[PDB]
Amino acid sequence: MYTFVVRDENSSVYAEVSRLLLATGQWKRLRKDNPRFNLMLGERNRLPFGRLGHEPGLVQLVNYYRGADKLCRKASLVKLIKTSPELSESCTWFPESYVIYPTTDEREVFLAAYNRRREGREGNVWIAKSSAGAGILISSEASELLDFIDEQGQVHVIQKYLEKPLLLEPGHRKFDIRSWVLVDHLYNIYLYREGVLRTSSEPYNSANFQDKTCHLTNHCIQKEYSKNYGRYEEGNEMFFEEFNQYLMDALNTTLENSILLQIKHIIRSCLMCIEPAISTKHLHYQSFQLFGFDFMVDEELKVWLIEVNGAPACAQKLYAELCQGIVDVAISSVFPLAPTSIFIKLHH
Amino acid sequence: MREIVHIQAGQCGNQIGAKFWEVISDEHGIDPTGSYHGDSDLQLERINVYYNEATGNKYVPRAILVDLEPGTMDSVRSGPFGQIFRPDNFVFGQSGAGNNWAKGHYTEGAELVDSVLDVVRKESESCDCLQGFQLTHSLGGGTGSGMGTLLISKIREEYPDRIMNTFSVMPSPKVSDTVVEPYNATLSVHQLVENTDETYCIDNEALYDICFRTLKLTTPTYGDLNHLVSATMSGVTTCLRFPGADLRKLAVNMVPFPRLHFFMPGFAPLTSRQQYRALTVPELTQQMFDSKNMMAACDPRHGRYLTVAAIFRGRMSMKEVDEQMLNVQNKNSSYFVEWIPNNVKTAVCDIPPRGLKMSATFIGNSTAIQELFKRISEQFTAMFRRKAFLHWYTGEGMDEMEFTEAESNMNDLVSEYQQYQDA
Amino acid sequence: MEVIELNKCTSGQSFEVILKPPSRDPSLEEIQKKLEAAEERRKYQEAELLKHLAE
Amino acid sequence: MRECISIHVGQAGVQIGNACWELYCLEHGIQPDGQMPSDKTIGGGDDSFNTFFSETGAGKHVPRAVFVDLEPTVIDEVRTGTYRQLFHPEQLITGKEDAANNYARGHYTIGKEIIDLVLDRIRKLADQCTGLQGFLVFHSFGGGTGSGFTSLLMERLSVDYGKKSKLEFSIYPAPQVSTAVVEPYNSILTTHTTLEHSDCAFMVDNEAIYDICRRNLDIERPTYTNLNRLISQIVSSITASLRFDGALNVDLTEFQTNLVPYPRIHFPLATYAPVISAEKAYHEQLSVAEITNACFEPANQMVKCDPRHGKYMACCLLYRGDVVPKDVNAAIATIKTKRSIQFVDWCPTGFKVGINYQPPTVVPGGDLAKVQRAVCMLSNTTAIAEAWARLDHKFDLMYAKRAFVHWYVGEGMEEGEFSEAREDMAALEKDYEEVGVD
Ligand SMILES: CCNC(=O)N1CCc2cc3c(c(OC)c2[C@@H]1[C@H]1OCc2c1ccc(OC)c2OC)OCO3
Ligand SMILES: Nc1nc2c(ncn2[C@@H]2O[C@H](COP(=O)(O)OP(=O)(O)OP(=O)(O)O)[C@@H](O)[C@H]2O)c(=O)[nH]1
Ligand SMILES: Nc1ncnc2c1ncn2[C@@H]1O[C@H](COP(=O)(O)OP(=O)(O)CP(=O)(O)O)[C@@H](O)[C@H]1O
Ligand SMILES: Nc1nc2c(ncn2[C@@H]2O[C@H](COP(=O)(O)OP(=O)(O)O)[C@@H](O)[C@H]2O)c(=O)[nH]1
Ligand SMILES: [Ca+2]
Ligand SMILES: [Ca+2]
Ligand SMILES: [Ca+2]
Ligand SMILES: [Mg+2]
Ligand SMILES: [Mg+2]
Ligand SMILES: [Mg+2]
Repeated sequence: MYTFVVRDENSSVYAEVSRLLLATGQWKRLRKDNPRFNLMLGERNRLPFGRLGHEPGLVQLVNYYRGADKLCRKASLVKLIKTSPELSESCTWFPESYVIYPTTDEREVFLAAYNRRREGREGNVWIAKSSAGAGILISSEASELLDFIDEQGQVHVIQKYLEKPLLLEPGHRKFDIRSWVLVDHLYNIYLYREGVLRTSSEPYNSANFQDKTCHLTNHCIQKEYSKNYGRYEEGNEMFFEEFNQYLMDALNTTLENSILLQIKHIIRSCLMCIEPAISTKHLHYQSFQLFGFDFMVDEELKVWLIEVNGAPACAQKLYAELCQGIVDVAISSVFPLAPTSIFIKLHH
Repeated sequence: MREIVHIQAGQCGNQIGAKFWEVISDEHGIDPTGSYHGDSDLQLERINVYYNEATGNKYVPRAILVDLEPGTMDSVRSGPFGQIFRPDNFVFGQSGAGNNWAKGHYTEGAELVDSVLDVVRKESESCDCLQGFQLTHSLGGGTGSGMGTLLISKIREEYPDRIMNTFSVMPSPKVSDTVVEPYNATLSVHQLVENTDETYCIDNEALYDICFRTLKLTTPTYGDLNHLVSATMSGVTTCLRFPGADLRKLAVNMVPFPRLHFFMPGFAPLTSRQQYRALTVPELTQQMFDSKNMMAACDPRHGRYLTVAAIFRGRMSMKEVDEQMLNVQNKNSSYFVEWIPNNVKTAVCDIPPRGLKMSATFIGNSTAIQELFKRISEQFTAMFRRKAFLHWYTGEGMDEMEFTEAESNMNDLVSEYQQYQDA
Repeated sequence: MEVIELNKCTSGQSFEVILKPPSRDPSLEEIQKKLEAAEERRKYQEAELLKHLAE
Repeated sequence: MRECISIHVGQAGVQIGNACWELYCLEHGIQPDGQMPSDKTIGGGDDSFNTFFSETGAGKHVPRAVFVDLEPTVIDEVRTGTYRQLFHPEQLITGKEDAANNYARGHYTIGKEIIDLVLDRIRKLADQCTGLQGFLVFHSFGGGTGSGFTSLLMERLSVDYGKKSKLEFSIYPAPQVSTAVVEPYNSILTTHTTLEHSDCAFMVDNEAIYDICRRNLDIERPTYTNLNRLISQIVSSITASLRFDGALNVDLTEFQTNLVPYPRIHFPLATYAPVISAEKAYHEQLSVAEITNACFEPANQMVKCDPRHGKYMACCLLYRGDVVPKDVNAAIATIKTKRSIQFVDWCPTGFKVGINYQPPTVVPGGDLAKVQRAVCMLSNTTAIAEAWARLDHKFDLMYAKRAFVHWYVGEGMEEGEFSEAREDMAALEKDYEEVGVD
């Protein structure tokens, strides 16, 4: 019998994992404060890693990599890419970004590169993001961008906006590619076979950045500010099968060749970079974690990384399959119970 | 030397005490004449915990035998090891106590208690470093129950910084001598609540059920019941009698709240006379925690373990002992309160008891023990609501108020257990 | 990565390597007070016990 | 030359002391009878080993040590042990009734009766010192004597020897070899009362020593003897600089200077390598790079924790055996390019290195194999606060119910001291986080 605890009731992914574990009859759920557990589904904030692996006779496993926040925070992610030799400041798959502190700070470097673009006639549109979310500004002038950051009061990043995105037809609209990646206790990198494209239903309008219903593709912005929400695809969610068929009929290519090779390369690069800092190979407890990578594709079929989510959700149609995959490769691999794999192992 | 002074009072106390000294005298190699004839110096390592060394290298138990009638002690003096006891330590009257707590505590017992304290003081004075006292008695009678608890009160007054430990046999209607046992037991439990540090609760119905259901004894006798008790007493005193471990450190780790110091003892194996089959460490561990091996007739699954002490005896794998002990509490962690980390402690002893290659003794401080005090309380109230049989006690100077108070004290003890079974 | 303050002897040597530059105890009486205070609380508890046993 | 006096308190302190002084004798060529043929100066001398050993006119080298336990059973083993000749009766102090795993009993009830006697026996050793550096105090956190009496002695030592330095070797409690349920209480009570009186303290988690013995020595169920021999090797490599010629950590003051920039954060993490089983016939001798790389593996630390998720304030590398500076810097270079070694901003990123050419000595018949080179790393990293977090959590679980508190109040302690000690540990935990996290 295996025992586990649940410390994040807001997790939709691991609420299903808990249901699957109980449904096997060989796992028993305990109280959130009982220390005699094999598996912890820890909380998102201040997970007590220091108290794991000190229970005699218990192999303990947790569903988060201590230190992976460096990759899953927009500010620290930029710092990681700019300061890591593996991911040089000149890596071609990450947009030019700068960390701007409202009140170590790159506000001056951003202005310098802005003036280089302002001097020439090259596109000089930038976007400002932060950790609040749920606070985004797309402007052509640096003054307006830096002013909004000082008024918010949080660490932000100024990143070059993709003025030339790939547009799905019919619609002439932007989109986003979420990829789910699972890293097990052995630091194997598994890319979920199924991705999801979060598409905008409004036609991409380059003239007006004020109307962020076509520029921002977040599901929340579409289901509240989009008149054409759900017109082209159910819930503005296009899956790989359709997107692949589209790329063939329109651009005479496959999803694997034009995009998926860059995605796997990016995933491998980011995760291999931090492996020495977060690996639990010789550690007294073990970790695995599910990540959400967000990619943008431009009109030249070039993939760009925009964000990495450490506590991501899943697509409704894919919850069952993915969560079962988590139990198979991440949990049952350490705690065996009594091949058409849904994952692609990114070797390294 | 951390000497322990042993006291056995009344019929039950002296019969189980006699068996206890017969059992551990064999383990330490002492014969019925007090002469040592063992083969391992491990037998004499801490022999001074229970035995004094007399002239000629004789070993005399540090035991005081007390009773208000001579009958049971005469049979002890004529028993197997009756001669190893110092004759001066037989203190007895002639009137008896008539299964009457008042007679033991207030009248007949009061007249004799000073004589007993004289012997206790003589045994204590010749102790290099007295740990405390160990009392064997029943709670259903008059002498062990009433005079036993009077002795404990007088001993605490004269030795307030010493540990007081009792083996207390709880009455049961299934193994009953008189209808007044619930009265005597209820009056005693309050004395124990206030004046002992550790009390092993031995329920006579549990002992009966074990002799009948498990040992396949169609007609259990008191002798059969006492076989289980002596085997249990040997187990719970192993850590005191062999290198490893004193009464205060036991209390410190077993008693998180002063009043909740009533332990459920258990023993394994207990086999019907199949007695040659070897027992693996997993089997010992499962049986030791099994309700059928408990001596308090309480269902552990009806409460939670505040603390647990375990003792494994014999040549076995300590690695496998730790593994199985971790397995028990890792698989049933809901029955161990989470607000006392690592509340299960295990000891090992290479010397196995006579007749067994391996044995396991269990000491649990469980909140399920409240079921025992609740049984007594119900039986008490059923008679007290009609004042039945009270005249035996008012005739000795007691009044009804003292029974009402004993009743309330018992129900408070039950409530105190209930607050931690949910906390 | 500079080695500084190298000191050598017959038993061994020691040195320092820099990879990067940087960016009232209680008195004897006060202790006796605490010890004696704890003993008084200890004598008060025993006197109460003995008084309770006297009742 | 300046003398150091070692004090061993409680069972853990005493038994660890016996293992260390056994090892010291083997290292310095001192036979069990106290004779030292290599010492050509008879009856005196100011050599490095005289920091720990005085000398009689007959040529006996007597440890500058005091053993103190509230019960006699453990110290009586020293009186009859192999090195009984080494010590004289005045050095061994035993009580009658131990602290029953109760801090209050060791600190107040029982400690009050014996503290004056211990201090007087210490004064005797101090009176034969031309210049005393300070004291080395060995004790457990969890025991009643090791916790309660040690904190009392540390307070009085500060009064009588205000200028002298005090270092600790502390045994952190692990349930796999634990002896009491209330050890979290005693640990936090004694840390709170000893914090201001200790200049530098080396914590050793029995859990780590236990697993190192099972993993590297192939011991299924390690005993105290196994644990103490390994601990004494680590203590030996920490104190070698005081007992041999050298220029690094030559006096107790230098430990504080090199390892403790902020006084409250004075708990350096010790990491040791290699630990090789003596039952292994064939063994490939490890290199300078390999043993140095092993100093950054949590599996070799005296306290399990992850320094990758903290920050360093200082780092010392203490080598014993065939090691030359060239190999050390070569190994450090490559390790810095593969390890997460983050120093606080207000500290230089570097390593103080000490090399003693004499390889580690192993007790004949012990479990540790002879090796050509070994290293002990002393790094002051915030990651060691994980041990405080673990300990404070167990404390919070019990004290929220007041479990076992009556045992301490019954000995004269007030319930308020529980909360005061916990509040001090709370401030300690936040100091580490303020130093190591962004
Ligand atoms: C040196 C003693 N070592 C030791 O392992 N034990 C554990 C088992 C045990 C069993 C006994 C016994 C004991 O004491 C004489 C002990 C002692 C004692 O002391 C610590 C301790 C004890 C008991 C329970 C504990 O926790 C619930 C505990 O806490 C760690 O007498 C009656 O049967
Ligand atoms: N490493 C190691 N730990 C020990 C040793 N002896 C005891 N311990 C640990 O110390 C703690 C118990 O404290 P002790 O030193 O035994 O108790 P004490 O200091 O003698 O105080 P008392 O309560 O009076 O007996 C437990 O956590 C033990 O695991 C030892 O020899 N080596
Ligand atoms: N550098 C860039 N270039 C072009 N478009 C960008 C961009 N950064 C962000 N966007 C657009 O803005 C949207 C919001 O960006 P981002 O992914 O940072 O927010 P978010 O944290 O809400 C996504 P999630 O809900 O997955 O965490 C993206 O979906 C993308 O369409
Ligand atoms: N286990 C056991 N219980 C006994 C024995 N003798 C009496 N009892 C129980 O003890 C109670 C009677 O008390 P008893 O010791 O005979 O009275 P006392 O002499 O006045 O102390 C009843 O509950 C009996 O069941 C015995 O030998 N063994
Ligand atoms: Ca009379
Ligand atoms: Ca000399
Ligand atoms: Ca000082
Ligand atoms: Mg996000
Ligand atoms: Mg009778
Ligand atoms: Mg001790």
